[PDB]
Amino acid sequence: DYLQQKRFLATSQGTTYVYDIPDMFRQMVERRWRECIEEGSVDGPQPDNVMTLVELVVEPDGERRVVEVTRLPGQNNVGMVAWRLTLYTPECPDGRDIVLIANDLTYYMGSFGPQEDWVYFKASQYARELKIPRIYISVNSGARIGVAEEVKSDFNVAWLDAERPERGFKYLYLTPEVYSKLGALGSVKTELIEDEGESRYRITDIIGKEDGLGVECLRDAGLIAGETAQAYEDIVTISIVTCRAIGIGSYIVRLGHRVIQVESSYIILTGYAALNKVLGRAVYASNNQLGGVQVMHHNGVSHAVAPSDLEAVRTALRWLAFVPKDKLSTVPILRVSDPVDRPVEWKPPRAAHDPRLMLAGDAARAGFFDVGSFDEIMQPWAQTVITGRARLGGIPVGVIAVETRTVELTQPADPANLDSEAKTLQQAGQVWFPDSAYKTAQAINDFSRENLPIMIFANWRGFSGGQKDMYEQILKFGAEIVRALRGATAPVLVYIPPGAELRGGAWAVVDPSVNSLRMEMYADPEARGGVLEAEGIVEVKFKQRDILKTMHRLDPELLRTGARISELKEQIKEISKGAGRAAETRVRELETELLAAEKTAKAREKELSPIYHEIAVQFAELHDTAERMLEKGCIFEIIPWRDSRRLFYWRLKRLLRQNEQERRVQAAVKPADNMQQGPAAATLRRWFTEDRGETQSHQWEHDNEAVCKWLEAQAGDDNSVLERNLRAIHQDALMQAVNNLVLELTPSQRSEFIRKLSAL
Amino acid sequence: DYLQQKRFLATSQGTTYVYDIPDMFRQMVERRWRECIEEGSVDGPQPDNVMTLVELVVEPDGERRVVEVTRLPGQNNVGMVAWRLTLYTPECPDGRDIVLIANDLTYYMGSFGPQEDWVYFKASQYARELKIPRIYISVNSGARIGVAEEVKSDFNVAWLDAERPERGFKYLYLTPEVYSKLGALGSVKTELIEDEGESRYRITDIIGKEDGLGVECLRDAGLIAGETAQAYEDIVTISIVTCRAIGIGSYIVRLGHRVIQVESSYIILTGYAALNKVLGRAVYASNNQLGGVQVMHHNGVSHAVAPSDLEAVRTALRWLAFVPKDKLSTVPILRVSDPVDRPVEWKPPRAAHDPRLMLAGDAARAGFFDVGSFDEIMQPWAQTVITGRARLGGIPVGVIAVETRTVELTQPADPANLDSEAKTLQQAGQVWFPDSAYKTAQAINDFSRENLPIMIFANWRGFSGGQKDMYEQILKFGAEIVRALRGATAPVLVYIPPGAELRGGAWAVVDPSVNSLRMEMYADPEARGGVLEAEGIVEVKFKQRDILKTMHRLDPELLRTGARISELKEQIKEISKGAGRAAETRVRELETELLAAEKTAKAREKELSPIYHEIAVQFAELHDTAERMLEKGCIFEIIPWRDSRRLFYWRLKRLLRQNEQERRVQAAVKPADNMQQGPAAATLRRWFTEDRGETQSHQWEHDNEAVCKWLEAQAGDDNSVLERNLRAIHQDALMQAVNNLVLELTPSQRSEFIRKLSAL
Repeated sequence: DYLQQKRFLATSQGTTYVYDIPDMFRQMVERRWRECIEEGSVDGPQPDNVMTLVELVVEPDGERRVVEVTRLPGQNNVGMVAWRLTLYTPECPDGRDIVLIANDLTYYMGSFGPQEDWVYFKASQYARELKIPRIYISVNSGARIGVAEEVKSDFNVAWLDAERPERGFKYLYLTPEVYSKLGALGSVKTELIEDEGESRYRITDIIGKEDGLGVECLRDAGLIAGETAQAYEDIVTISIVTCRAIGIGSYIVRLGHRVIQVESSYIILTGYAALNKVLGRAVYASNNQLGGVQVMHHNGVSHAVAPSDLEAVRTALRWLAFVPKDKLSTVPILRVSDPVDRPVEWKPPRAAHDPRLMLAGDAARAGFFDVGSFDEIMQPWAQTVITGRARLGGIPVGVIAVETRTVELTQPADPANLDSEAKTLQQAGQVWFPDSAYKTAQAINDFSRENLPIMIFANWRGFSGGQKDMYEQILKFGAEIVRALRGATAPVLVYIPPGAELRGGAWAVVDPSVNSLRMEMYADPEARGGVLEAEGIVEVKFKQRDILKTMHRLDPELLRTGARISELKEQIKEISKGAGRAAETRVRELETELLAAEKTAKAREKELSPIYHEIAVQFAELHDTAERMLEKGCIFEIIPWRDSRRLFYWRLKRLLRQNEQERRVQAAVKPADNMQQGPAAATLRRWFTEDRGETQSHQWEHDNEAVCKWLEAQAGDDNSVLERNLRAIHQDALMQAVNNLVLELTPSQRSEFIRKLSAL
Repeated sequence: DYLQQKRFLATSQGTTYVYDIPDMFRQMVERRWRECIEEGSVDGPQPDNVMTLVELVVEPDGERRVVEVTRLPGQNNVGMVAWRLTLYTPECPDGRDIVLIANDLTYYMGSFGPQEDWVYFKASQYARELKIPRIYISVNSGARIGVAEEVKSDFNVAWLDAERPERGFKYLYLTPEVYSKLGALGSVKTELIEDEGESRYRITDIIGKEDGLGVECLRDAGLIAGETAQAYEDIVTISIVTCRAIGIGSYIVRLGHRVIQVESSYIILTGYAALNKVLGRAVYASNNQLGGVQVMHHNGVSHAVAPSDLEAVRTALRWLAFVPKDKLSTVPILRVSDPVDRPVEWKPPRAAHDPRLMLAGDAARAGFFDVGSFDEIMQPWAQTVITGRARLGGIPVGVIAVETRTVELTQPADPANLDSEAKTLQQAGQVWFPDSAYKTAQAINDFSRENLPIMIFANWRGFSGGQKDMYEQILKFGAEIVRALRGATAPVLVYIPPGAELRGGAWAVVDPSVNSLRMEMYADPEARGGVLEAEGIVEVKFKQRDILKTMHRLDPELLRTGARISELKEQIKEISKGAGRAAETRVRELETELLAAEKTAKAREKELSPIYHEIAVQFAELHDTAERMLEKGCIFEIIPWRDSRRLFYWRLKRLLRQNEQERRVQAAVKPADNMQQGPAAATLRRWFTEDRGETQSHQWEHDNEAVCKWLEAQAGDDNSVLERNLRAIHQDALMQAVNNLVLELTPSQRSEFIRKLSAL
């Protein structure tokens, strides 16, 4: 046979056979080596063996423990196969372990039954307790459906009239000789009824000697769902869909939250035939309408799409290259193929542009990140926000940016409703919508679970606040970004690019004060920020009376006319009296000339309105500049666009090394005190001032290169200041802990403790 | 004055003045006493003082610490007032503390300036560090906007031509004598430019000597947002909106997650005039269209709506009556007014009905919960799922139920788009939709933060799987119920009512195996559950061949006709040969009568098709019953509907006592070992078997009443088994901890420890 029929069935339905899955990983690892050899991320020759596989088999009955074996392919007795893989990758050359779980389409169409479910449970438990990432490939038909067959070949029917069966039947019963066979196995729950002239066993309930018929599959489905949620919280989970995912398997896919879909796949819950039976007419013609690429890639369930299974393996290893090898380690930092001292020569223009060109480049005018390092995940969903992963100097970075072009969104028709039609929606550039805000929160959550540093490029003028968007819950998804930023496990760096604006509640969302431990903000010299735009501040705070006062203060003709009116009023006050009323007549003339004075001082106040309106707008715009943001303390430092790469590289590297040593200091003090981040940073600063001196102690804040090189120097040596002081601090913490717990003891136990431990 | 003008301004705009806010709580507490005296939940007379208020004032400059004072009303220098209130409620008669935060409309329209932000920050920190609930009242105009006024008074312009100002201006500048006055205060960043014949100071930037003008309010707004998110995770937060909530305040409202809205309120992000200025025409005529009750109560941001501020205070204290007084205490259990031994006489019918009637009653045929205890929160949003709070025997319970009637949903028109029209959508009864699933997840989260027991009434046939609901992210909101059930902090009891079905992936969502520590499942005798409905299992697993085999096995005419065809086949086999071919003539007649035999055995197989289809449907329906679910282990016990109240009361009380004593056992061991729930329950069972006996040890599982009375008996006495063994295990844990932390020490340090203890 040599596994030919299983391969034929899997290839005919469109799936790589399960025991041919690991070798694909091997090939892609080899390809990465060759590409890195062309780029210079690694320089060594490719190793002879790049993958070592050990198969995990669960014990059947004792305690269902996981036993690692090496055996020939094709010997499975259940519907999933799991391996542990050691991969010798360019980013991790010594070794790196993952756990791979895959279904079997040759075994009952990949259905979910209990013995299949315990394999997933124990493999995900193994991946969680070893803290290594998990990759699941889904080829499934859903939960297992079954009908008991020993009763099916033996049940009898109680008729109203035996001559005419078409009228109806009363109950389903078993004869006594059938019950003599089936009574021991516990397949039926029955009642002894003497109807007509014979003893009959009326079937009340049907049970099976076999398992997997009914709700016992759905009991372990919730076990998989809870374990997949727990694995999402505790490790990095990647899911691949190749042919189909029906029902509960789809939920496991969404409980992975990182989904790669082949172009011929579908992720559905209810099949199209059942929906046409419910709706009564042939509404749907395929399951690709319900759950294909054009639905799941455009709503955000499927992150990336791949043409084949091998390309999906390549995308999975690309995503795995960014994350650390386990939860106790630092992110994989490659070598510097692209110089960090190079200029960033693609400047973001004021007009509408493509933000991916400022991150990658346009075959000249090189951009921010490394050449070719950029990978974006949810492209056709919520295209206002661009979310992806890249590398800066070899350091993995999560990237969020804002498209400044209008987005046309086509909402397709619903074929269940005849009146429904497709619609075109125009979405503005720099505005969070419900989908864009939910995308941003999802991206921050997914980068926070993998401990990836996030750099956000901030260009927002606010939220959407129209009636349709207020009905579509903009407040909820706006709050989810605040919660996601609050649950950050990595440094977050917000940077305002040239020509970008950060206004309104968007500043309140992305401010460093949401999570002060993990967030910083920087701005370009040509960056604007404020509560409102300039026209709104002119409407609310610099109104018509101020404009007219400005005209009477700075216009020469209005000054001279006002002086004329004042002298006329003095001429009124001096000439109070006036034969009788002889001096009256000139007063009348003066009144007309005073009407020539107040008028034509109104013609100047209407001719000069737009120019002092532009003075108002300029005066409002001078409050929005970067130097006021630096002086008020809202931003940390002003970084130019041309020198952004080097400075952010050294700052990110300094924060990574500093956070690692702060975790070591908090680990050392654990018996005595629960130490926060600030005392740990102060302790490292005190060791820095002890090692260097009081003259060079300012460089802890200013120089981000000297601190990082100092940390990498002091971490290696065991005669260093840092390691010796960590050992001394740990011993003092042990002393304080033992002192407290011996003061908490009783006088009776204390004497036993002293005499037994002084007896030695 | 006696605060008359401030009350006039607040009452004219429609808001209760801030120093009249506490007294309302007083009145409502008094009302509750009278109502409870009529019901019998309390018996004692009403206390003389039911509320004690102490005002919290932040220090201005030293460390911004909270100082508690008692002073005359009307002396605020900031726009927020905060108090700590001791309330002597019927559920908590001894005392109960909350923290109340309220804005001031009389102080700059309730705007958010930095000092107000620090009052909110420090008051919420006080509420979190005392672990007591927080109530906030939102009367706000948003973030504070400002313009520097000295530069506004004294700026000058540089003209292209001074004779004609209308052509344009070059820059905004200051004269030297103005710069001599304003140089020391740091209001301008300028450059010395000699243009024309005079020295000029070209204003590059404008800064203010005052604060609150710009982005610093947006900086402290993120501080409020992060603290409000943290307070949502750590304590219970309730928010009330009375006149308006604009901008960041709205987000704080959503970060409370429990919202009471007055009928004249609005919760908006952008005003109507700004949206009409963007859209260019008069689209909106009010802010009630963007943020009123008809939007927020129908999308789910506003939980409850109240006609006035007094009724909102009543609703807030109603919600506060369910939750415990602090995070270290057990839920308030009132006295038994309605007897727990009464029958539940409103049976849920098979037809479409109102699920509120089985929970409350219909002025006869009393329902499940207490009479009048039911309070539902989100009524007009996602009306498939009914979510609320009630009381069982005095115990607070969170309630989730399923409406079995078709819901008409009216989607209103969008005034921005001219082609938009209103739509009517029909939603089925027993199906999770995106809004219904998101409502269920929100309800489980809000009940889990308050440590309230949840009882779920499970009647679902699955999820919605059409193309429109797949595009509207059904999987995303279906996974959130699994995550919310996984993050449960309280006992969860799922019960299938009579006449209810739990089918498909809904069972996988609400199974006990998602969170086995906190979830249980029970079912009525007349309850159905399965993977699919019976017709689908007939399509998949009882097809045409099995039906025809059943006809040939159980129908008499087919049995006789098959025997006839068999005998004619034997007559074919015997007559092989056949003057020549003399016996061939009977073979033709046999062929005709064999064709007459095979036909009319096909007429019987088409006449009998519907009746054996009903036999197939009945045989499939017999697998879905309750006793199969009990025998397979999926449900815990079968509980009838008439006796559900007593049994669920005693089980819930047993779990509530047992979890508290398990937490005491895990607290006792904590120096030595981190103990899970299972060893704690086993330890309590071993103490139970030690006290009672080896014979009466089954009652730990069967009799909940005996376990309740045993735990409540030995919680009080200090000579009991439980208290003595807790002290013994704590002392042994201390001894083991000291032994281990001495064995981790160095030899030189150990000798100093020995001599310092032996010196005593």
